[PDB]
Amino acid sequence: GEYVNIEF
Amino acid sequence: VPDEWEVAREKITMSRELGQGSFGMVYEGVAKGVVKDEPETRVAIKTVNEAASMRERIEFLNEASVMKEFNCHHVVRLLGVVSQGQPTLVIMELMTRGDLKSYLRSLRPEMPSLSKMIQMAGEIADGMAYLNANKFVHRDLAARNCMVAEDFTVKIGDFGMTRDIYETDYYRKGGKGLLPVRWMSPESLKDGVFTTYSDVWSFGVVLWEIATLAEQPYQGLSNEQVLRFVMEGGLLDKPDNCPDMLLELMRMCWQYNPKMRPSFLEIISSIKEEMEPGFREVSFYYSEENK
Ligand SMILES: Nc1ncnc2c1ncn2[C@@H]1O[C@H](COP(=O)(O)OP(=O)(O)CP(=O)(O)O)[C@@H](O)[C@H]1O
Repeated sequence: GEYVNIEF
Repeated sequence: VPDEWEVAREKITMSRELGQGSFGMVYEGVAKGVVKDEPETRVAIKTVNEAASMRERIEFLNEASVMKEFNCHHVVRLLGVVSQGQPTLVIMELMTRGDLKSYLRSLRPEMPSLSKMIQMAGEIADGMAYLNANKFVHRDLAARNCMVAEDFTVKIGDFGMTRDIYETDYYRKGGKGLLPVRWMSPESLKDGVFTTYSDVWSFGVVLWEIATLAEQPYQGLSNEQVLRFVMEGGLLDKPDNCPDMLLELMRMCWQYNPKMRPSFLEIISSIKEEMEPGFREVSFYYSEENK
């Protein structure tokens, strides 16, 4: 998948 | 006065399906009176499932709204919106060759010349220069988001993550989100900050995709390793038999220090002599709006 979860 | 973007559903006809999209099926069709001095026009018709949620419908329409602001030869053009009745439709310039990633893959010996590659780089950079000049940061530049016209012209075509940066010159992502990690700059991966500089970083990745015929960036590395590899200073490899100008552009676009990266205008400037003749006539770069 090209869109991965990431949190800021 | 009337909404200049609204079009009567009757003036649009759907010839056939092109493929499933983010919010619904995309069709190829024809629309009447959407272009000046043009009776009917071939168009791409993006729809929203009549069962979609308000959340999805809002995102769908927001992308259309952002597109209403663009008028550039190297940016896929919005031609109209049908917001009355079902299903909700958005009609856009037809790009017969599909997305750039699929087009590049189709050229694989298993399943382009230096000049053709540089021409693509220039067109993409011109569309991005236009976007950045109007104070918009794309945030999701990748081959999958560029489209190819019948005559092979490449154009920026998906604006799902595009944000206005007129006021602050940057966009900071808050909380959680599904982001294009393998196309994001080191600073973006670190604190979710997006600038014209990070758009230039992604352009570098698109150049890599072009030279490798759409290989997966950082193939073999898990998303985790990518995050670490890039934030620590790592870079994608130098594609075999890649034109020197593209290797250099990549090197420039991938400067760890965003301030060391060139602007899209500087990028275009450096390769302008390699562009086809008609670039001067249709590009944002050579237009009077750019001064
Ligand atoms: N402007 C256009 N001209 C021609 N074909 C288009 C088009 N926009 C979309 N298509 C066709 O519809 C398909 C699905 O389009 P879409 O752009 O929604 O892809 P996608 O599902 O990757 C969306 P996203 O990138 O937002 O997730 C494309 O693969 C292409 O065949």
